Amino acid sequence: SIQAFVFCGKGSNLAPMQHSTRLPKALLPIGNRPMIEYVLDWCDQADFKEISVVAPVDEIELIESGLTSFLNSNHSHHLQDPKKINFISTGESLQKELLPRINGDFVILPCDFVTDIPPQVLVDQFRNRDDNNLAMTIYYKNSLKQQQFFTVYSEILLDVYSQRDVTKTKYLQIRSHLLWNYPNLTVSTKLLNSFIYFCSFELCQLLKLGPQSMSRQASFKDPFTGNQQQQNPPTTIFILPNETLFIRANNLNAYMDANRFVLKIKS
Amino acid sequence: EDRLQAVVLTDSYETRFMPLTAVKPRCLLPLANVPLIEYTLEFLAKAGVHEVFLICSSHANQINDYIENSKWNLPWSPFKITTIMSPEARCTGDVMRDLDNRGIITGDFILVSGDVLTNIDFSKMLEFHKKMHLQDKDHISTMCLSKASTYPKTRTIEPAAFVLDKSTSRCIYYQDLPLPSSREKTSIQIDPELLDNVDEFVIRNDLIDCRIDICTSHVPLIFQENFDYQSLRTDFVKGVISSDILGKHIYAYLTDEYAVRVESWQTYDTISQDFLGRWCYPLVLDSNIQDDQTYSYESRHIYKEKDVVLAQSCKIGKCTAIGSGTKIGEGTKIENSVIGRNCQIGENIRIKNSFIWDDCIIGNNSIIDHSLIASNATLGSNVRLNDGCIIGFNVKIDDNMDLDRNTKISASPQDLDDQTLAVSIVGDKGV
Amino acid sequence: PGISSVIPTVLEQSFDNSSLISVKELLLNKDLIHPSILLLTSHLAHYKIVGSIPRCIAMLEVFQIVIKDYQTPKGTTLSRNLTSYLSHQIDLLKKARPLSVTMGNAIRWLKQEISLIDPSTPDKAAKKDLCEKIGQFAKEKIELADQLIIDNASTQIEESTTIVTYGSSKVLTELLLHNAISLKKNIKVIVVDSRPLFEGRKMAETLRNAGVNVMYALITSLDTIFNDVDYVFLGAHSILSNGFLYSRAGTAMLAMSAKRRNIPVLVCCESLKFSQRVQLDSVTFNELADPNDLVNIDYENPVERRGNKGALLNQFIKERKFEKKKLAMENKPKGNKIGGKKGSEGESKDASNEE
Repeated sequence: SIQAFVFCGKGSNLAPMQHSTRLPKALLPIGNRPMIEYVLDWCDQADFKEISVVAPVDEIELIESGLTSFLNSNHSHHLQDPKKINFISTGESLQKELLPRINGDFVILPCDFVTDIPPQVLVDQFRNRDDNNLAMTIYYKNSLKQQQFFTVYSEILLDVYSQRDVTKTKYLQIRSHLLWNYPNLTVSTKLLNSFIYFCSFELCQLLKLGPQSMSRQASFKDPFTGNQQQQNPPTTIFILPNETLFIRANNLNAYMDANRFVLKIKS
Repeated sequence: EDRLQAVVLTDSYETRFMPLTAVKPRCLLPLANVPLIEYTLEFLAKAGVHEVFLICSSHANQINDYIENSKWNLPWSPFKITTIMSPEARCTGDVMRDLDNRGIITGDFILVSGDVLTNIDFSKMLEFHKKMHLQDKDHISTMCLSKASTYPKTRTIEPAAFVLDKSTSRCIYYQDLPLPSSREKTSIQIDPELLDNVDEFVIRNDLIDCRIDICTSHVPLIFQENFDYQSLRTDFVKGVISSDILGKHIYAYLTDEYAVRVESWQTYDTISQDFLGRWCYPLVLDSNIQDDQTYSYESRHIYKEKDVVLAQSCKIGKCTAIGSGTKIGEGTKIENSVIGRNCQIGENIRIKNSFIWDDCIIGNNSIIDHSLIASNATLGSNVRLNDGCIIGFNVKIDDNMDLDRNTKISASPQDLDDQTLAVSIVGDKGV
Repeated sequence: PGISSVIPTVLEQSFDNSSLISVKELLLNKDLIHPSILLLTSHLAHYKIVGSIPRCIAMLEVFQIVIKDYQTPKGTTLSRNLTSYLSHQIDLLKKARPLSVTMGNAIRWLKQEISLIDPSTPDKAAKKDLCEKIGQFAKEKIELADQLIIDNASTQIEESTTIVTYGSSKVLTELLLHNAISLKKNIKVIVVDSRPLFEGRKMAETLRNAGVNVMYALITSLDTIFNDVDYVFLGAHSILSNGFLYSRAGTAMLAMSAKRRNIPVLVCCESLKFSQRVQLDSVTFNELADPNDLVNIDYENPVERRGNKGALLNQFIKERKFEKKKLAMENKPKGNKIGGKKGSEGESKDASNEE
């Protein structure tokens, strides 16, 4: 039932390296070490035998050559390149395509990863607390602005609001039904999602019927609200996401922060 | 640090209690057979007040006479009471300007709206107020808050949502919501002027209002300057936050222990049930504060004063209190209910979750359930009552009378059904 | 293979009869163990609800899942590596939490069933009949037998009565729930609780959810609540050969008071609960747990305080030792309600020979 998924793509946010056909986003040295090495090291620690890797239309054998040569791997990886992806579809269309391969509960983790955290304890929390989703938040730099806002419950630990300030209006707006239930709420500014996602089996029933997901963040975890109307047919446990806070440095790399990760390693 | 003066906001939440406050004042009403003011005064004495101020206008003569009879007119008292007489019925802002014109406020003063019973030690509060005042110069007032009963699903009258700092504990927003009683509004709009100055935003609705304030000498000067502000919470706090004077701060204090302000009837009922229980550890009936009180604790939360008379083969319940000079007849069931001093009770009477104040006579064969009775009022024979049925002063209900849910009875001999005189609108009678 | 030795806190000068250690957070194990076992061991290590009765029911269901998931190898037969795999399960269960008596009778039943079925019948035809038999076995010995205890107690309890209880016993929760709903009596239920586990708190919560007149109390205050009380029900764990009541923590104290204050003690029990191991004092074989559960300062299980206590290893002799399973003295209880209806604890082993 348990299996891990590695999500590979191509970067458009970065300035210089990625535009070349020979070099992909998966194979990039940051601190004299390859990027996908840390993903393989994590999966080896978490104890997973069934790992399947998804790939875009570009780089069909370059990822397969990187997994075989140099890299410790010692695991059977299933690399596939679907043709429905158009870049303008990113990952949700990839998720809707491959669904009969998954037998039970699945873990989604992108290729753009830097990790310095214990892996097994995140898996154990997913297994014990008995819910659909779990996400991780990590602090921004402290050594010598409008970004994004998360809401966290603290006693069971849950997630409610994750929407950014890009298309957000002049005023901060909250709904009453979503506040009256779960009355205590903590809003985070410094804490950021490092793309760690845990998922259950019962997600397979809804992905084939109703296409609603976007960017694997905006309308991925947001369908959870048992509020106001309640109209979408549920799979039978209340649809509820989770969150856990961490101190150590482990975050995403997509923008200008990639140069700061090199400064973090060399110390 | 010593010398502290206090101002008490009375004549503030009148007619919020609908059938009462007709002849006698708001704060005269007993919680546990003892006036609401007495609780507040006990809180003042435990805090360490040297000078007391009171705001009386409506039924002011009865208040002044009660202070004359009080334990604080006597020379040994740590505080002396001086009453402020104002025009009949005015907002809190109008009284603030009146007091600033008179000019008695020195340094740090105290303001309490309504009557609050709490077991929370105030010495800690004063220290943390002073520590935060030494942090920066332009700092104003202090607010008290306590943790709610997990979910406030039964609490509808106080829907106050608070946005607070994790580091400095500064309030950001105040909002009222109709939500569960009236499903109409959902939206709450917040000002984005204080986003990166705070960073650690914490939004909570799970906090109970207290309306107890430690205030600086700035406050009465601001009230006279900005005379548009009528309220002290809804418009004032929000006005202070939203860049009226830049660099000015207001406190929000979190406390784990019990602190609930009285405002409504069903809130009053919960506080009273909390007092009968051992929620307020120091504030218990057996300790006796009014001096005339001679209450003694009995196991299973049963309170009895001295000179309690009871008939044989009678069953008493849980969380009950009975006053002094009280007589009870046979076949009586008293469960989760307060009965006042000098109250004569007939026979075959079943009481559950109800309320009876001082000097009340009840007729034989009557069932009373979750319903309140005021002082010097008599109940007849064959009386059946339901939940939330509040009966006014001196109301004589005659023999054979049935009243349904929420049937409020007037205390003055206006618009609502049932009055003070014999057979109250079951056959047209009443002035 | 597993983690063994190296234990928190002192070895202790007094009381060192049992193991005080074990795996909470999963690190270094065999990659063949069925995850439903791994879930139950992680459950029982920090469990708040279970107390003797429910532990076996879960253990049976987990076994039923394993057999349903079991596919017979082409080389090795059914009775080849199964019993070794089961021995690995029990050893992992032992590492997490010492087993109950009812668990032992289940294992003994299962090992009897392995020997009964010979490797000659087809695989899918075998396991289909096996799980059906286990289901019927669990129906009889637990669910139906429980219902028999219910009705036996129903005749015994008088109309409009006060009952004081202790623990988190499944049989008694259902007993009192039956009294409140089906029979409709004036049952005043008082619940007592200890420090390591808020078992009674959970019971009272569930009784409140039914809508019962519930008082909730502690061991410290008893000579006040008693002076009221009629029948006292105790959550059985195991009754031994002699007729000693091996049960949870604050049980014997209550048993003593009730014997002293006239109206006695009653115990509901299962026919699977009886053992043949015998003892006379609490020291003999105790279910010891780590003082990590006693670190917290009052109120709830997770509070996390910067309090007064914190050190155990570095402190020069500070044994904060608590026990879980105690022994009530023989004479003090009076009634036992089982599969075979009734019988005093003086009789005890009239079920073990009856089988």
